[PDB]
Formats: sequence, structure tokens, C-alpha cells
Amino acid sequence: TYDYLFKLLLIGDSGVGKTCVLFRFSEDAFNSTFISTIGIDFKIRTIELDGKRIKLQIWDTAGLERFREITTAYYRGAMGIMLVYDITNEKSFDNIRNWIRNIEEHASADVEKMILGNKCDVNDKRQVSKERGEKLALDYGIKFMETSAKANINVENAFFTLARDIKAKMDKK
Amino acid sequence: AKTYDYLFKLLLIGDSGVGKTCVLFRFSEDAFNSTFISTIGIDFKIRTIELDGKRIKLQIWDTAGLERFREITTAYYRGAMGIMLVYDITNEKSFDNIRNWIRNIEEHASADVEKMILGNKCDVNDKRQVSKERGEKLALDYGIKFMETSAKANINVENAFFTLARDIKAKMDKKL
Amino acid sequence: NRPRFTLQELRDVLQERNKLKSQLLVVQEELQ
Amino acid sequence: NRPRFTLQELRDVLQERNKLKSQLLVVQEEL
Ligand SMILES: Nc1nc2c(ncn2[C@@H]2O[C@H](COP(=O)(O)OP(=O)(O)OP(=O)(O)O)[C@@H](O)[C@H]2O)c(=O)[nH]1
Ligand SMILES: Nc1nc2c(ncn2[C@@H]2O[C@H](COP(=O)(O)OP(=O)(O)OP(=O)(O)O)[C@@H](O)[C@H]2O)c(=O)[nH]1
Ligand SMILES: [Mg+2]
Ligand SMILES: [Mg+2]
Repeated sequence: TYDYLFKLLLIGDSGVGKTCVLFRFSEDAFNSTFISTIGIDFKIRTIELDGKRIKLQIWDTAGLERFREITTAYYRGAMGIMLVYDITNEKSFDNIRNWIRNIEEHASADVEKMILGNKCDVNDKRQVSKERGEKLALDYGIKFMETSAKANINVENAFFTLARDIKAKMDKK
Repeated sequence: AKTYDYLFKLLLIGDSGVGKTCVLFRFSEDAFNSTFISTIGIDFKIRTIELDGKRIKLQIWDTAGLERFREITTAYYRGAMGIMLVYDITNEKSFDNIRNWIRNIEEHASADVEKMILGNKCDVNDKRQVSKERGEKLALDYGIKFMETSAKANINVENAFFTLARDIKAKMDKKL
Repeated sequence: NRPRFTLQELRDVLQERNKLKSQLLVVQEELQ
Repeated sequence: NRPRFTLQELRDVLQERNKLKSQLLVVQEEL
């Protein structure tokens, strides 16, 4: 079983790679087919940290506006949130500010947040340099990583870092 | 490891509100709830019966009657081995529509599917709109078995499903 | 109320719900 | 094609999907 249950949430524009990032984390695989998420889904993975068993319940939101009411319901319980954009889609990067506003409206003020610039394997269509993602995260005081579900870059690192940071804050209380 | 010797796929069709879900609730849970919760698309329930010393798993698909769900429900006709066509004896229009449901079976189901017409709500005869004679005559005209049922009063619900399943099994045994 | 979701969207969720119901029964098999 | 179903209609199926998912994980573990 486990010692802690961490509820995580993936948010961001439709098509940025939220489901594929989660599929890489839970199944260590990637497929190029786009199957847009209908409302919400979740996956479970249990990890070991500093002697404790951590059950991660990871909620995967649909990015399209028609699912707003469905996805809004999951901000309240969230202990960590991944804000995902697509490095080949500057509009999805600009929309990170809107996703942050939704976190501030509906999530706890102490929620752990991390920005993921996904699809970093697609440099031939890049629209956002990594420095711009780092600066956005810095201004919000949160961590940033460029990830690739396809090339298996920083997906494990992102989730373990978020869980470590949640555990560290919790342990200190 | 298998908990059955045969698996039969059954299907309930008919107008919204005639009692398809209540008939299945009576069959699979032996209970009745009068609060109408109209089916969203499709659902199914399981009951395993014994015929000729064989374990028969009945997987019973319960369709929504409302026109808005037709596109969802018609995909479940093809695999059906037996189909209950349900009307409400207090609702003449649901009885008239049996001819339309028969046409939908011809279009979407297997040519040799077993069929049975259920005139449901036979516990409420004060509000009865369709005589038993008229129900028998319609079924005779189409060459289909007929029973009047009541999910509320527990009349002929087991009889209907047992009979349909026996008819499916006899044909399977006929082809050995 | 206001129509918001397509036939494909509802169908897909219904099929997953159906699949999970069957899977739940077959794991429940374990009455071992 | 076009939108047809309501928020409550999709939601009720999603909630049941979620409940079955969680129940399946409990029984899978019981092993
Ligand atoms: N090259 C490349 N393609 C990716 C990567 N991640 C996701 N994709 C592709 O991008 C498309 C969208 O991926 P999804 O994970 O389904 O997007 P989503 O964010 O879950 O979208 P919604 O569910 O609609 O909110 C799919 O075709 C993926 O195959 C990646 O890291 N590299
Ligand atoms: N008196 C009486 N009422 C019944 C009987 N069976 C069902 N009803 C009532 O009729 C109403 C409709 O029943 P349902 O089983 O939900 O109807 P349905 O055919 O499944 O309708 P849809 O799902 O919309 O297609 C319910 O509120 C029941 O209480 C019966 O045998 N006798
Ligand atoms: Mg998705
Ligand atoms: Mg019903």
C-alpha cells in the first residue's frame, strides 16, 4: 500500500501532450496518434521516496473549453499541478498565464506548481525558446523543465521532482 | 475458470418509459423502484441460469428508447441473439411503435435473431389501453412469441427471459 | 438543456464504462 | 457531428466510469 497519497493534475491547452506525458510516465511508451481526452481521466503510479511509499493519483484534464466545468472540479483537491505547453505552439505558451489564473481562482494557495515545455524533440517547428519558459517560471517562483513524451526527456524527472517537493513541504508540518 | 458454458447476448428495445430497465431490474435484482430514471444510451446487467444442466450466462443489454440515442443503441443490435420488444399496455402509441421497432430489427440485427414481444405493466388494468387480444394478434401476425409482464408485480419476468433463452439454446443445439 | 457534447464523445465514454464493468466482474472472479 | 448531449449527461457517465476504475483497482490489488 502506501504512506502518502498525492493528488496531481495536468492542465494546459488541448494538443500540448498532457496525456502522452502521463502515458510515458505510467507505461513507458509513446504513440503519435491524437486521441483527445473526453473531460478527464486518471492514472495511478506508486513510487518510493526517502523510505516512504507515495501513491500518485494523476488527473489528466481535457484542454478544450467545453470541458471547463468538468475540469474545474479537480483543482480543489490538487496537491501538485503540471502546467504544460507545446514548444512548437507559442499560443499554448501564452495561455499558461490563463491556466495560472484558473489555479489561483480554484486551487489552494500552497499548491505545488511546475511548468513543462513539452515536445522538445520537435525543434524543427519550435516557436518558444527554452529561456522564455525558464523566465516565465522564475517570475512565478516555480520550477520549469522542457520535456518530450516521444524522446523520453524529463518526464520521470518532472514527476519525481514535483512529488519530492510536495513531500518536503508536507514533512515540514 | 469460466463461470458458464454458454454466453447469450440479449437486447431490450422499445419506446422510452415502457419499463425496459424495470423489467431487467426485476430479473437481475428481484426488486422494483418506481422512480423513473431514463437510460443514458445503453447499459447491461448479468444473470446466469441453468438449462439442460448447462450454465447459461445472460448478458442483457438495455437500450435507451429516446430518439436522441438511436445512433448509440443501433450498434448493439448486431451481436444480439435474442431481442425483447417492449411496449406499455397503458400507452397505445408505444404499442403502435412495435411495428417500427420490428423494422429496426430487420435493418440492424441478424436475420435469424430470436424475438419476443412483452406487453409490460399488466398490473395496472384500470389504465389499460391495449387489450391482451390485440397484443396477441400483433405477435401472431409477425410470427413472434408474446407475453404480458409486470416488473412491479413480478409477473412473467422470469418466464420471458427463461423462454427466450430456451429458444436460443434449442437453435444452437439444432446446429450442434 | 444546452447540447454540448457529440455522439462520438458520449459513445466513447459509454464504451469505456461498459468495458470497465465487464473487467470488474472478471477480476471479481477471484472467489478463490 | 454537432453537439447533442448535455453536461449532466456526459458527467454522469464520466463519474460512473471513474467509480468503476477505482473499484477495479481495489479488486486487482486484492491479489
Ligand atoms: N513529437 C512529439 N509529439 C508529441 C509529444 N507529446 C505529445 N505529442 C503528440 O501531440 C498530440 C497531442 O498529444 P496529447 O497528449 O493527446 O494532447 P493533450 O494535451 O492530452 O490534448 P487534450 O486531451 O485534447 O487536452 C498527439 O498526437 C501526440 O502524439 C512529444 O513529446 N513529442
Ligand atoms: N405499474 C407499473 N409501472 C412500471 C412497470 N415497469 C416500469 N414501470 C414504471 O414505468 C416507468 C418507466 O420505467 P423504465 O424501466 O425506467 O422505462 P424504460 O423503458 O427503461 O425507459 P427508457 O430508459 O427511457 O427507454 C418507471 O418509473 C417505472 O416505475 C410495471 O411493470 N408496472
Ligand atoms: Mg489528453
Ligand atoms: Mg431505461
